[PDB]
Amino acid sequence: SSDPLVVAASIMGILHLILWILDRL
Amino acid sequence: SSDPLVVAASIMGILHLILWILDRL
Amino acid sequence: SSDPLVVAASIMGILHLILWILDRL
Amino acid sequence: SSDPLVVAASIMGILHLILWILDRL
Ligand SMILES: CCCCCCCCO[C@H]1O[C@@H](CO)[C@H](O)[C@H](O)[C@@H]1O
Ligand SMILES: CCCCCCCCO[C@H]1O[C@@H](CO)[C@H](O)[C@H](O)[C@@H]1O
Ligand SMILES: CCCCCCCCO[C@H]1O[C@@H](CO)[C@H](O)[C@H](O)[C@@H]1O
Ligand SMILES: [Cl-]
Repeated sequence: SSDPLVVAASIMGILHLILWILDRL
Repeated sequence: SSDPLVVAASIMGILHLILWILDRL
Repeated sequence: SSDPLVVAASIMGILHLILWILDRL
Repeated sequence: SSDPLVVAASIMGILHLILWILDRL
């Protein structure tokens, strides 16, 4: 499976997209 | 192999690049 | 080992972040 | 475990987030 550090960076990417979308709305 | 979440973040990233390329063309 | 989609996105992220850093200098 | 390029991209993503925060400070 993926390294915790990689998991953490992917979560950061996903949250950033969600925050950006919420801001645009 | 890779965690679902990490695969999903990668697909978002690839889509992000496609969209940017399309915008610039 | 990593999913091939994850390696490909990582390589794109690296190039992107490299360009970002050069500009920030 | 995760490929070296995947680990590297994740670290560079974390570096970017931190440079972005410090930039605003
Ligand atoms: C603690 C983990 C939360 C990470 C989510 C916040 C990431 C915000 O950081 C981002 O702000 C962007 C604005 O769209 C800028 O374009 C920057 O490139 C930066 O990466
Ligand atoms: C998960 C990592 C995938 C990385 C995909 C890169 C997303 C491309 O998108 C970015 O392209 C840059 C130039 O290439 C532009 O300066 C913009 O910041 C754009 O958002
Ligand atoms: C800019 C900072 C980037 C640092 C990148 C370090 C990533 C390497 O890290 C990798 O090294 C491998 C050696 O082949 C080990 O086998 C480990 O699996 C590890 O993932
Ligand atoms: Cl991985």
